Amino acid sequence: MTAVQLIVGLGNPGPEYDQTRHNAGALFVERLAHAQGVSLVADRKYFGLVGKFSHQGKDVRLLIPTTYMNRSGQSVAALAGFFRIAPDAILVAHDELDMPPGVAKLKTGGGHGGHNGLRDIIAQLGNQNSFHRLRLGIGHPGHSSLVSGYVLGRAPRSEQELLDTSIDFALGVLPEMLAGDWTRAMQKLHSQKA
Repeated sequence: MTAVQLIVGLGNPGPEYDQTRHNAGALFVERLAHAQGVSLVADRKYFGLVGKFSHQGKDVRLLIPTTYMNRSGQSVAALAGFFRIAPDAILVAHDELDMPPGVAKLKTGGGHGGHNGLRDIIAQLGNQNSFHRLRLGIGHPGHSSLVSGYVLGRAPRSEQELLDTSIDFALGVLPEMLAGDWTRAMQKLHSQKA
């Protein structure tokens, strides 16, 4: 129905945060960009790294905000606003605590589930939570108090490997995601085991 025009990968900028769990979405987009031979240009006008490629007569943009996670909306709103991109033409890839490593799922609208990145985006878009999300599982520490230190940590090798597998499964369903066919995108994706 509605073709995706923007794909966002969430994460924190800087060496200190590079390769940490909270940067899954960014990793996804980065892998996507490479696979597509798309260059990510540093553009201060959108507060992040921007990329573009064509698909079916339309321009699809890739974005990795270089703001901190809790101010990512500024980045998204900035680009979506400049190109008049509707919230439902937007896919945001992010880390998901509620699913274990190696699992990736799609979802349309809903809560931010406590993810400060998502929360800012909903807010900045004028309380639009209409957009779709690619949820890349990273696991849960076990307790609410440990969550903050857990997402800013680098996962052991076994876990990073499962995440790598899930991102690969996700790229596998790109055709369907780019087209906006979420029902087929979900069926092919959601029946994949790590």
